[PDB]
Amino acid sequence: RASKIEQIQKLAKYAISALNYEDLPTAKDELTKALDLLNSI
Amino acid sequence: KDELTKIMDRASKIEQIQKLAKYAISALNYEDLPTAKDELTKALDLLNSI
Amino acid sequence: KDELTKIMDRASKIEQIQKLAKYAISALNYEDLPTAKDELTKALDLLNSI
Amino acid sequence: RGALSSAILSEKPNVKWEDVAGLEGAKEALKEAVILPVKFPHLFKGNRKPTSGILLYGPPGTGKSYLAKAVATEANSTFFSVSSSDLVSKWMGESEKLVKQLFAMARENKPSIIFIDEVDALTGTRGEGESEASRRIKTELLVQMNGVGNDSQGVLVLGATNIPWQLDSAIRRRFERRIYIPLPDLAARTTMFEINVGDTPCVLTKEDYRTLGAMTEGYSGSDIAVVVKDALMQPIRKIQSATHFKDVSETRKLTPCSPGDDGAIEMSWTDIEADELKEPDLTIKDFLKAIKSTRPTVNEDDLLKQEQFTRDFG
Amino acid sequence: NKKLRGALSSAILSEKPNVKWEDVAGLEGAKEALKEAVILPVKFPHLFKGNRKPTSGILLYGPPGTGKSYLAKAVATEANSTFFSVSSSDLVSKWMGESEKLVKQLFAMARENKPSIIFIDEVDALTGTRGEGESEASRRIKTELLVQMNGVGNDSQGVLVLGATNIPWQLDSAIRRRFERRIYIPLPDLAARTTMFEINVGDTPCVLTKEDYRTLGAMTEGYSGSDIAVVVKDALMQPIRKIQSATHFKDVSETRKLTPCSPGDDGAIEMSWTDIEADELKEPDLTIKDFLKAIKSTRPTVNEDDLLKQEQFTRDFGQEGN
Amino acid sequence: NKKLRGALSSAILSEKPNVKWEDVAGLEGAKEALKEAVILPVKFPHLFKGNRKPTSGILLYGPPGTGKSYLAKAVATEANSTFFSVSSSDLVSKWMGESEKL
Amino acid sequence: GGDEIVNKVLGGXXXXXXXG
Ligand SMILES: Nc1ncnc2c1ncn2[C@@H]1O[C@H](COP(=O)(O)OP(=O)(O)O)[C@@H](O)[C@H]1O
Ligand SMILES: Nc1ncnc2c1ncn2[C@@H]1O[C@H](COP(=O)(O)OP(=O)(O)O)[C@@H](O)[C@H]1O
Ligand SMILES: Nc1ncnc2c1ncn2[C@@H]1O[C@H](COP(=O)(O)OP(=O)(O)O)[C@@H](O)[C@H]1O
Ligand code: BEF
Ligand code: BEF
Ligand SMILES: [Mg+2]
Ligand SMILES: [Mg+2]
Ligand SMILES: [Mg+2]
Repeated sequence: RASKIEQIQKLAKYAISALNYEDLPTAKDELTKALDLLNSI
Repeated sequence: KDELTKIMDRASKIEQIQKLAKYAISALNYEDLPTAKDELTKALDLLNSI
Repeated sequence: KDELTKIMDRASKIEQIQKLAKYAISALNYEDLPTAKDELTKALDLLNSI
Repeated sequence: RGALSSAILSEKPNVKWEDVAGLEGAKEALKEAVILPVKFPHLFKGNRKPTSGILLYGPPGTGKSYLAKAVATEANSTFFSVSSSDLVSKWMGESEKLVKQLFAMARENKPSIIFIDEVDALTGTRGEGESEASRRIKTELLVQMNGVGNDSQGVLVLGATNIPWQLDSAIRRRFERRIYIPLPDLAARTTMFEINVGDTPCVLTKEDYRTLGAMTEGYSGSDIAVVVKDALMQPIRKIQSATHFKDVSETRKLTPCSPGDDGAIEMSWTDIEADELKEPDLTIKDFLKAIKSTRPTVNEDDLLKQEQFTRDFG
Repeated sequence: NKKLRGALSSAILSEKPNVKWEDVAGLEGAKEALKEAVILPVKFPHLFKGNRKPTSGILLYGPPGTGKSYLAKAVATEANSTFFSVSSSDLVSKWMGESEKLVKQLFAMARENKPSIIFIDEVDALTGTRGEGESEASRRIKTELLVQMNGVGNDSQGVLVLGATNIPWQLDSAIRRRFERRIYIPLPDLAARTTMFEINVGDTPCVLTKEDYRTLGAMTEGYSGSDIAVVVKDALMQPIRKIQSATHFKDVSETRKLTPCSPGDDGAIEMSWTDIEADELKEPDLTIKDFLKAIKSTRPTVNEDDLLKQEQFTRDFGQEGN
Repeated sequence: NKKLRGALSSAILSEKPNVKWEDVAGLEGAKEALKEAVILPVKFPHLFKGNRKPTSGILLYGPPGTGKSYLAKAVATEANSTFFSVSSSDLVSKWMGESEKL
Repeated sequence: GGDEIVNKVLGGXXXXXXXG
């Protein structure tokens, strides 16, 4: 539960960090692996 | 000027996507799934709008 | 918000009951039975309104 | 006396004539007024007398003290950079003796040049101000600026003022040359960006500098300098956003990349020693972000008051 | 010449007020700008070489009671450098010329003790746009401030001029040109208010949770940081009023740890709290009712017109401080 | 110290202009109130002991030229006490923070 | 002469330097 919610933040961070290179690919993915998981909650 | 409008316009959208993600994170810190599932979304849709 | 309205609303009534009792006491200090028998009452009725 | 050993500078700040972007008329006027009496001394005798008073004004932060630094660099002369701190004392009479010995030392050290920054600190228009420290100092400066026959060869007074309409009319008439320093145009903006970037590696081109100068509409020199400073500081912030470092090519020159790549070594940034961090390169997006961040420091009331002053005393 | 330095040596504080970066709730952009202003040129000196120079002036402005002096305390704590805290009483003198020689000696000491930080609280008192004020003090102090900030033959390199003011529009245009970083410190948002409540409550034993702190931050709509501090102070003083204006105590669970309760219980001893000696004291714990009463009692201070003036100043010449 | 007392010593009048209570016509209540509030604590100080205190300020208002300054002259005549006649020119000064000290 | 002390006046400010 708590670990799962944290793993979203961990993702959404990487995603942010990724845009800092304009890397849309990584972003659109991590921002997604994250969202799906917030629905898995 | 127009090429500048283009790079700044996309740069602005990217900043907004990152802002929404930061807000989403901040939201989970209260377990507020509602806000989260929304901002993490308004953000994603926008990364596709890019 | 609504649970807050509930706890604050009852807390507010309790404050008013205590105020009326304090006024009643203050009144007897002049032997004013009239005021007293009234405030001590407006108060009691309200503790039943709780 | 010996307390005037701080008014002269011996540092000579390296600001050449090419560093001053734009201001061609002011640059050539200062150039002839500091060079031609030293270059051709036979040209100035009798009727064709050199310029003895130069005044610079305009919006705040346009290049007045920068032009003074350029004159102090490429003048080869004694620079007297003194202000109102070294002219007023606690006693009476010493405030006049300071200006007297200042002009005496400037005449003894010919050829010299006196630069008074913010000359409105000495000209309070003597409405109801301090008498012994305002009016006597103003009359002493008026009778020591009478070197149209005394100091024909030697000293030259300067002036830099942000608010020139609050100035004494006597010293305004004594300053014969009053040059208006305006906001820089597009070519001056582009060469100012080229100077402020300098030897820093970049991918910016002449078209990129031209569209940067077209984006900076109404900006000033200090605003251009702090925009260049923000664009220089942006790769340090990108290194501070440490995620998925990646080595490029000598002796482990690391560089952060996008999250998810080939060889994305996920580590920190403070664990690596110095002189092996290949920093990212200057794009145009960090410059546009610095433009969106930094605001112009000048307003429209100062511009219309400057226009009124130059149309009243051009 | 030495009496000026002896008078100015009282402006270098050595008390070190323990305010860390985790004590400040919010203001991440202002904290990052202050970090890249002071922490970087002393920790990593191999980056600021050549045409790259650090910041040489930061103007903090906003509504009254938002945390400008708190960020100044945090910079003075975590700077590990010389901190100059001057004001209008340390520069204006009775004599003539001393009012500028003090500023010259202050900037000389700041350049002699580099890296040093000059913090001038309420810069609007010294810089009054030199249009109508007192001729001598206004003109001489403003021109000497400009000359000591950049000038020509000074070369202020390594010093930082911090400034905190509530009136940013009444500054001189040349002073606004000197301050190259206009950072707007706004009223705190919801997450900043919840973290400020979590900081200000501290290690006091309470039944409050994260949802309770979230509801408190949602309740405080438009409050400032000092207002959050005083409602925390009122809610913390509320058990003292509970132990004062109540009778019929009761020993709970320890050398008579007695607690005020309702009149009539298992041992409702009717006595006074003044007769009770120390260390047999079990005060009632904090709830959400005490903080709700503190919110209902204490009113916000900042109006809704100064916010419009600060918003106009941001849209004119200002950045954002998040 | 000496400057303020030297400037305020001129406010005390010692000429004692002879205007008696019979030189004012009418104003019976004002005459009685001023008479008690200036005469009784000076003449019989044992009547005001503890709970009873005299009047500590009297305002005499009305139309201009009705005998207000004449009544003040009568009080200054038969007061048998120190009379301070101040005005705007004796309190207001040119310097900053000098009128309050005066 | 001696020192020159700056004072303050009121208008409706200035520096009336009354020395010693
Ligand atoms: N003509 C110019 N060429 C290059 N930089 C300039 C020019 N004008 C202004 N600047 C920039 O703006 C600053 C303003 O000049 P400075 O001498 O510091 O102050 P001021 O113009 O107010 O006397 C310069 O130091 C420089 O950073
Ligand atoms: N943003 C904030 N973060 C943490 N504490 C704050 C904040 N704002 C206010 N406070 C608290 O309230 C007090 C008032 O803030 P303060 O630094 O005095 O503001 P100012 O600069 O307006 O004088 C602080 O000393 C601190 O105890
Ligand atoms: N009731 C009165 N008895 C005697 N004289 C009076 C009376 N009322 C007015 N006067 C005369 O009128 C003049 C006005 O007195 P004054 O009190 O100075 O007026 P005001 O103070 O209103 O200017 C005095 O010179 C006084 O002689
Ligand atoms: F125009 Be600058 F500030 F001298
Ligand atoms: F009251 Be604070 F200095 F904004
Ligand atoms: Mg200048
Ligand atoms: Mg403050
Ligand atoms: Mg009268």
